[PDB]
Amino acid sequence: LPPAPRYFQGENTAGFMRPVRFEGDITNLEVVGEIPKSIEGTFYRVMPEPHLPSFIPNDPWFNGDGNISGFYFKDGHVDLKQRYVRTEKFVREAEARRSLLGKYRNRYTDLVEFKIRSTANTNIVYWRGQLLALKEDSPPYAMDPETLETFGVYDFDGQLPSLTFTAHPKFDPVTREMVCFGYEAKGDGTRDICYYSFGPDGKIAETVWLVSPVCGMIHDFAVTENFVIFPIIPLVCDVERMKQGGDHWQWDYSIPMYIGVLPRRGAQGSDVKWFEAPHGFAGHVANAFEDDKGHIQLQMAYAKDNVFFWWPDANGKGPRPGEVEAHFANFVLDYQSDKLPLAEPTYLVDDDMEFPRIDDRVATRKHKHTFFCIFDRKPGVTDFEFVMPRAGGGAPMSNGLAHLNHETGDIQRYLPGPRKLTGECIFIPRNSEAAEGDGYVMVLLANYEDMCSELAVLDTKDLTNEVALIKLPVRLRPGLHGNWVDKSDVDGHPAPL
Amino acid sequence: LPPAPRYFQGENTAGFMRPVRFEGDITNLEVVGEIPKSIEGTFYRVMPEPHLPSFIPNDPWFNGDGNISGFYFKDGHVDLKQRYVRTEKFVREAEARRSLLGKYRNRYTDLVEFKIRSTANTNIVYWRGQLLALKEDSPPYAMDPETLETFGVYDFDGQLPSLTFTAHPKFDPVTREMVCFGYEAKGDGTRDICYYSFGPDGKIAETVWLVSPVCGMIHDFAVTENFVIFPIIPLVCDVERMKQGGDHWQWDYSIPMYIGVLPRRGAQGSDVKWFEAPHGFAGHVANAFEDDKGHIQLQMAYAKDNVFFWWPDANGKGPRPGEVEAHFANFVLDYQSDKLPLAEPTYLVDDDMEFPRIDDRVATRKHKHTFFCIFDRKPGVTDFEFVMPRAGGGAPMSNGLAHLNHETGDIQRYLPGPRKLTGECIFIPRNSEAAEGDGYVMVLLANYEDMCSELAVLDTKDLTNEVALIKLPVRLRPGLHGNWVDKSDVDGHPAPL
Ligand SMILES: [Co+2]
Ligand SMILES: [Co+2]
Repeated sequence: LPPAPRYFQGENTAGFMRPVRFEGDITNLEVVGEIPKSIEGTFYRVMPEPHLPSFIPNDPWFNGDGNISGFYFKDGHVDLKQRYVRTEKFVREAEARRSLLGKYRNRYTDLVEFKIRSTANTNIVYWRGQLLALKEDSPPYAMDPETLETFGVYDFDGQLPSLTFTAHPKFDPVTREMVCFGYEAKGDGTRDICYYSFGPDGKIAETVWLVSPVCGMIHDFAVTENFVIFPIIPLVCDVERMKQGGDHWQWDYSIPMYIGVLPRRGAQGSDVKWFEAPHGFAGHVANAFEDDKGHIQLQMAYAKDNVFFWWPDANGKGPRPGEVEAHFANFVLDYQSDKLPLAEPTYLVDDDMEFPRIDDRVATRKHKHTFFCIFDRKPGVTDFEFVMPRAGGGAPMSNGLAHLNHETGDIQRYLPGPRKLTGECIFIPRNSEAAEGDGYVMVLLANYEDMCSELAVLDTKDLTNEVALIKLPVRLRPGLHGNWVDKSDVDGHPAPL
Repeated sequence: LPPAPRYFQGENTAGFMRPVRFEGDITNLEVVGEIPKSIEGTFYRVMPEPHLPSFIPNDPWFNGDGNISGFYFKDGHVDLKQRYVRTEKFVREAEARRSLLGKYRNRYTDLVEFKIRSTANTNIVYWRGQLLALKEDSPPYAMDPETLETFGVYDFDGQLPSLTFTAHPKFDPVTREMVCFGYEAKGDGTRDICYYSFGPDGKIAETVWLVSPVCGMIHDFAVTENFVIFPIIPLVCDVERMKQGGDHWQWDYSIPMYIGVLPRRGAQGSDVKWFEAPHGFAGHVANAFEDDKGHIQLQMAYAKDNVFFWWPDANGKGPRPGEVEAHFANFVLDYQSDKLPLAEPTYLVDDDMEFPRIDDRVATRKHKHTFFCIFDRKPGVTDFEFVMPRAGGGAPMSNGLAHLNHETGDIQRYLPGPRKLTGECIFIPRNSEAAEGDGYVMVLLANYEDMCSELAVLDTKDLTNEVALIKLPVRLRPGLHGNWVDKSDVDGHPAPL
């Protein structure tokens, strides 16, 4: 077999990216400042963190085993609990004490036959008393919110229609439905997309099969009152390339950024309309809604070239690290229209941004606050000379958060400091009476001076100021998505505004 | 109540001394080099690590909650398991989410009445399928070797005669007895010493009550074939000073270093002889044995002033940090002699040393190999300009290990590097056929460059060279004592030579 290294080597696991791989508890975390005593609930986040050194050299950050952090808040005290998801991958490699799963999304490179290849490392959501650890090539893994015990692969009482479950389901605050989909829904390289929803009782509601114009990556999607919307990233999969040891994904300069629109309820596959936005990279959806005229306003990060530069086009053509910027775009769509091409989008701010969050109490409805990560190249904001040699590679950099008010147009910027970077933020309603976007924001910080992580707490009244700074004595390697589960919310999700 | 800080402040918890306070697992530790595949067993060590910030400012290092590390070795793989001892202190302070126990060994400063004040932080030994977490003001706490679960305060099936159990019991390799004692055996300020042993069946054998000339600290002791020996450190306890908020311990320049000698079997209290060594500090016992003439050779670290400088004499007279050196002393005693004063000891090497270990297969018998920590002030060995501002205070420094052959007089010295310091080493017999002192040595390293810990593995054939270097991604705060439990030894202790 390919030799399994006994320590981590490569830029993707160097410095702050070096895996720690701890599981357990750190209770009563050190706090500078004061955590508001009214805050009660848990911040769950997930990071890729390889448990064993890969036999693939420069294994991308996206292929690391999912490790779940939970920050449990009550009366101004906070405890950390940390535990790996017991994926099939994790368990079999642990038993073997060596890596066995090979390249990202390529089963033909695995050293043993896997039934489920999930690393469960992309998102961690709350649904009906369980956490669901998500990875878009697989079903979810279900976990205990309190202990982080892994229950196992989850199929919604045998109702799951698809081989795949998106990392970005949406939670309707009014209907209490979880709105889902999966792409490559019938296996590697398939153009099948399964759109499906579950009601708050756990029963499957919608199930609609449709066909993608290309086998392209659909990472995120958007839900409005009457429509679901699928933006396709121009990364394309050829199974025959994979069979020869090639990458699952490869960029295609020849195609638009397709944006499918399906009616949300009672449709068939042939009701989908594949609109054609100008070529570019579909980033994360902040939110979408229908305006007064019945048109879809889709707000999302959007870039003009391949953000995932490590999977270039057929001739190796693509951008370099740090070259591509994504911007906060509004796209307008009309399901009625028969004009397939779409106009260039209007942009809401000029910042290089990603990881947008809203107040999820207005998800699927008109929103007017958005919180997002920014990467500000303005001199001095990040001390690159100090940070870069300690940072390693593979992971996106964000050196502040921004709060946009869409009514006023005001932006507030939180800048943790010249030697700190941020992950994705969460928003927490102040209480169940609070106005849209009024509450607290938390965000995990990489502190390159200490080589430690910190959890910052911010009041939306003044995002520039840390109300508290929770000081972890270990590193939490840069991660992907996270969510707040408030104690006062019985189903884990906030009440509609 | 005194306010409980919400983060750690002070030299005693700064830099590398900052508590981490994690519990759990890191499996499959990164290894540079190669761990010998024949090594099978567990290295258990204990560190003081305050779980909550004290309300006492500059609480000494000795008053931190005991956290047990276990390094589990098999076929060249190693896993870390880490867990706090569930002392009464730990549990009640966890329940309260604030510190409640006050000053070192002073119940009059506690905010609540404790039954047991143990931090269980000094040593961790194996006895009859349990670990015993030791602290000399208390009985042991018993723990599971495999899971590190705390069973609770342990009293040897209700046979424990003493309120106190030494942190330095001795394990007779021939009789398989655990030889024990406790000082302050009837409570704070008592001059009662209980000497007691247990046979390998768990039944109590010896129990002898004797009287100390002063209420002085007896940290370590020594056991030979026919005698037990109690060196008394000139730190003295006055309960009335304690009732006023004062220190449990205070140095006394007016008294000798008493060395009691009792016959090991069948004695009464009045059989003890209190010999009077020249005034000085009784450090750790390497080992003691009876020679050809029936005389006791007691080999121990010995200093000429108060090593514990933070508890000075009644007028605050005492040394400064880094001033006092301890040296490897041989003392000769004769139980027959009626001459109480003893000669100045002969010294075995020149080095400033502490933490001596032998091959425990010859404990109580003549030994000819000793392994010990050294602190070499010679310029270059330690890059103090770099280390000191990152180190914090409270804990002893050691910048190498030494191996002395007592027959040949040869010394080998392991120097981890200019920016690394060491804890106490363990010795591991190569196999059950191995000669005295032939095997492997492990030692935990503080790496001030990475701010990480590392576990070094050395072959006694060449102590200057690391056979393997196990790289932890977290800090293990400097600790106290540790032990090896070999898999091939059914009762946890090696077979007599
Ligand atoms: Co995502
Ligand atoms: Co000791």
